[PDB]
Amino acid sequence: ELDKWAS
Amino acid sequence: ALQLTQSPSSLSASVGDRITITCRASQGVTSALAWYRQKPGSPPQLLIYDASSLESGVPSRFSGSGSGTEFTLTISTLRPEDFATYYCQQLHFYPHTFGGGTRVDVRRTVAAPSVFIFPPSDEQLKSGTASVVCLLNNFYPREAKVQWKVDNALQSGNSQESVTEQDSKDSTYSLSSTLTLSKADYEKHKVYACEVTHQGLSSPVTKSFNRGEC
Amino acid sequence: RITLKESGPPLVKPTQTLTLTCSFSGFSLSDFGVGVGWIRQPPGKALEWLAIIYSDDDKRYSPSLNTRLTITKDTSKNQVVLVMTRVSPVDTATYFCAHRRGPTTLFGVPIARGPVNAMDVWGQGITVTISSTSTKGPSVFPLAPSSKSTSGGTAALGCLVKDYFPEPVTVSWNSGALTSGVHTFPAVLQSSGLYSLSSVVTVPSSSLGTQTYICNVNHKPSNTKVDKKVEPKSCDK
Repeated sequence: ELDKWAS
Repeated sequence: ALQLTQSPSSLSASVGDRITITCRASQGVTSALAWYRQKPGSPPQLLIYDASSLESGVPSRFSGSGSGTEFTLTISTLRPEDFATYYCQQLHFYPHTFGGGTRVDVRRTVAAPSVFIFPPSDEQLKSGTASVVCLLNNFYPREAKVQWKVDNALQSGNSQESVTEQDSKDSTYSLSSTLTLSKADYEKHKVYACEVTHQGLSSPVTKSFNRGEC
Repeated sequence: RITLKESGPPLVKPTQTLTLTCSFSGFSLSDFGVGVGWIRQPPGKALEWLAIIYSDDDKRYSPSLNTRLTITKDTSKNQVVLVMTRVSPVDTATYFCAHRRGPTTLFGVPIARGPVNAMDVWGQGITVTISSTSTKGPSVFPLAPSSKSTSGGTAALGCLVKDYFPEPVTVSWNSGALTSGVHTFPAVLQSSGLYSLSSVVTVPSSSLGTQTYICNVNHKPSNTKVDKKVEPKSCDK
């Protein structure tokens, strides 16, 4: 899953 | 999960030298990569964040670069306090993951290990167990391989190894390998041997004894 | 100005629940985007990420440990708690909590995310051992010098400190008079659940006939002390 600040 | 491969796993260097450690990700992590330095008995310390940003308070000798799947950490001029283990971490994907680490030790001339073997003491045998010890003394580099053979039979799963920290005097390492068997088993065989492999040795060295020869 | 400190039990038995607490100062877990995570380091191994919790109560766990981990925060007490159920000796390690910065803000407005890409401050860490082994003093056996432990004019000898729990054990030679050429290896955990280590020393083979060698072993946990004299087996001297 993408990191919290990735999107 | 995302795999991070650091290279080299171990590095030899001298004070004042320039070194570079690489980290490769199984897939793109953009710039979400951090580098840490960890000294024995202490926690990791942040050096570089976001692939190339220098953490405040960190000496300018540290620098980082790269993006995507390839990153490097560089120390322009190595300092005494820099001999430690370094780790990369990616924070682009959950779970965050770390690389396997890179240890940096003091460089010195290659020194083959002195191999010694110790059969179990009569005292231990009397207690009911048998421990055979193989000692590799003062060698360098740290990389060494030890194999146990009992009457030509390779031993697997019944030996344990231990290595000392790099000696602050001669910069060498020492390693012990202990093969444990039951008293009954020990007395059923004759030849006990530990074969050693090291860069300082032109070929594998074998040290053994024959409890059958008295 | 940021400080983190881990607290918890140093020893836990298999199947039990482990509860670790991280107490911090210098930042609020109420600050935008800030996070606190847990990372463990098993004996002689790499760092392993466990979980993280953010100011907005969002939280994530290592997938393989998802069912056994639970992380919670208490903003009022400046604490983060990590609970791990059904522990096993595989969980033995030093556990660290660490701070993760939130995005940089200008007058309260998020401008850059770069500073979130790292755990910038780590606590000292707490070592936790999981074992059902009972306290036990070690047996000390000699590693006698011989032709097969002699190189040139140098001889090797030592002591085998076997089967003890828990750590640690201290070893010295000749009441501390002998330190040169001494190597006391880190202890290894045997399959039996008991620890064991060896201490060796290199000395002139020409001294084995006159110089006495004794290793002093001390295991405070069990109030056990042993002095073992090490001499060449009758096969030699």
